[PDB]
Amino acid sequence: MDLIQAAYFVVAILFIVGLKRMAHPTTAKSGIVWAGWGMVLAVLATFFWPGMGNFALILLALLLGSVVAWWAAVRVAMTDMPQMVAIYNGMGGGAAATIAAVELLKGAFENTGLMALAILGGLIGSVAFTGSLIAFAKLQGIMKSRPILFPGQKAVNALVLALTVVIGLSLLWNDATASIVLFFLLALLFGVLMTLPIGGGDMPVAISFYNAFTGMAVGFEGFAVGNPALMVAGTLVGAAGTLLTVLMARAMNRSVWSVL
Amino acid sequence: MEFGFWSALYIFVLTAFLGYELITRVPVILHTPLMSGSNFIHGVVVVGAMVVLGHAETGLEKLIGFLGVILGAANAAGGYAVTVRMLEM
Repeated sequence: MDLIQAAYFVVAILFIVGLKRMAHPTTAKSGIVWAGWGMVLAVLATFFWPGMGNFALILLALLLGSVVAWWAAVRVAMTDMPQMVAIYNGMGGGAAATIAAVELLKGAFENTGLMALAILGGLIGSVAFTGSLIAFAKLQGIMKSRPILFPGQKAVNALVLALTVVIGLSLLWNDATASIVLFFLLALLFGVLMTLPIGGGDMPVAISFYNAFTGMAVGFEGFAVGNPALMVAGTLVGAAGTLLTVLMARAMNRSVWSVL
Repeated sequence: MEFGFWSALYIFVLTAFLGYELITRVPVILHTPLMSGSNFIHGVVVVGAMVVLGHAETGLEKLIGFLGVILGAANAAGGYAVTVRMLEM
């Protein structure tokens, strides 16, 4: 029994109710406020993490990220919400990957299952990372898009995915830096690759998909490192994100797979 | 933090059911704000990144720790702002 545990315990409940309240119109505006408290409490509680160096740089990072992000949110017009969501989601993904990357580079994983979850988180985040950045650029005009097809893409994609998974699993015996660089480059490549064939109107669904993905990404890292705030909220959002992705596809007459 | 394999497996599955169920009956009008709100909640990665950075020994480690804390923070902060705006309905 300790206080960061207590802190995260409340944090969970706070995320669960928030989401649930966001679930119904009559309670919705109520929702994020509830979540906001979770967010705050989780951030502030973790400053106490024992033996935590680099306090200066933590703060610079928090500040650069939050305020440009926050600023971008208010300055931007109301029809650019979708790419706004994409991009923040993107970051969420990357955030996931960095956890995975640093924890592997240190090498010290004394459990192969834990290590697998690290890697799995790693894979999914990066895919969402670049996936969501291509999402943004597409709706945003800077990549301007309708489905970027070419005759045998289905195979090269699945092949790249295959390779990624191979180099990935390789880390579990032999975790050499060369491999670690390769893994991420290949994942990052797949997020890009797998997004390309996706048309303009479909994007919402894709975003929900990659949202569900980042959710799982965060959860995996959580189980892996041993962090209850990640575990719960990650898996809460992966699940909800999954069902929600379905419902949006099924609302456009389309079917997810039709979308990808 | 010690969680046993089984304790974690139960935690994983239970929250997965919960997550799914909360979204069952949700009006069309609420999809995307809800998609935005969940997007926000994963921003809790930032906490995961912070703990990584604070434990980073080598210069390489420090550098990709810094980077992800930005990504984390943008996710929560940008998450929060957009969802509040979207919740003007």
